[PDB]
Amino acid sequence: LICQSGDVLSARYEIVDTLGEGAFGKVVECIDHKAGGRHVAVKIVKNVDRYCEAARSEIQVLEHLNTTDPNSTFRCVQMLEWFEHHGHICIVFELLGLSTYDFIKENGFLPFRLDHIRKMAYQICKSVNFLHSNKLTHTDLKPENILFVQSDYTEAYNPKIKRDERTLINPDIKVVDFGSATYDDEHHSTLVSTRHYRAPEVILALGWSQPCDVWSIGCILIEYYLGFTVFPTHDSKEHLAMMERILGPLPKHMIQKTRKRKYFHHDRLDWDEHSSAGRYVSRACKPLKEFMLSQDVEHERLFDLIQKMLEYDPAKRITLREALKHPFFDLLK
Ligand SMILES: CN1CCCN(C)C(=O)COc2cc(ccc2OC2CCOCC2)Nc2ncnc3[nH]cc(c23)C1
Ligand code: NA
Repeated sequence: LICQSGDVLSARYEIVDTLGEGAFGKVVECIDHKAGGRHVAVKIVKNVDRYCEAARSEIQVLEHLNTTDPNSTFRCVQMLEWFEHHGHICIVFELLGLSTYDFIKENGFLPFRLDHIRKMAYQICKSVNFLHSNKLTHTDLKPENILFVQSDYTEAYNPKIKRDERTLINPDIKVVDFGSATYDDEHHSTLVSTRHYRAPEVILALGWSQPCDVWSIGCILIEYYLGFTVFPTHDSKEHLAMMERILGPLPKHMIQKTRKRKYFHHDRLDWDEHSSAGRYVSRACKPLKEFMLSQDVEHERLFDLIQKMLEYDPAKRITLREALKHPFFDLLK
């Protein structure tokens, strides 16, 4: 399929733009003429072994969540319809704006303002708690999978970076991409999450469930506050070293129980802090509170919540039901 602007799918959907393209296929914006001209997003997924399972799985999850919550009141993306189409699976969603990643990137990796982080954090927690209440774990939370509802924006010239800068009119979000979401009673893949957002119990192959999402959210929130990913590595041992730099030592029981022995020596990470890699980690990462940009109470409150989300032991990690009551959110209520 070429999906030029102007092409039509299933009579009702007129393509107006391609929003993005990947190896899986593409995401297009369409006018849905059947529904009165509403614009929608259509994920057009190649119906081949490499991509089909995630498409079919997302469709099942979202059909369930749509039955449970037909008006989409918990900040989860609303799938409107799905269909078979000439060797592709097309999944039609409400149209959303750019991802939170996209926004930060287009703004030169400047971080979000704390007031917007508070609102976005609450909405992410509310959405994922809804999944947790329904025996689901998302497993792939990251900024790319949190989309702004609207991209409309105001623009001031910012003299400190010597250019115009956009501020969103509305920081409301939806959580997207339910292709990895897993029910409690379903097969759990050994490896889940995008590497930078992956919980320690996943890395150590200790078993995972809902708490691994809370770890990912902690990772997201600190990235919103700083503008950069806090664990920038593809190496598991280095990732654990970065964790230890930011958060202190791993709990001994987790190190003792893991079968991933290659990471450890005498039940400590097998890591030379003064090697070239160790020197890099020491400069790339710092103890969590040193990342704070202010000592204002509200910054302290955010960092308290982040620390609770980045608890190593998933049995001790804050739940999203508890997170929604955290004092950081008082200013919203
Ligand atoms: C269907 N959609 C989740 C699909 C899976 N997923 C997370 C991606 O494919 C990520 O990449 C894009 C998502 C996207 C639009 C464009 C994307 O392409 C990027 C753009 C930035 O430059 C890199 C390539 N989604 C959406 N946009 C607008 N409205 C939407 N409604 C629902 C979705 C969506 C979710
Ligand atoms: Na508050």
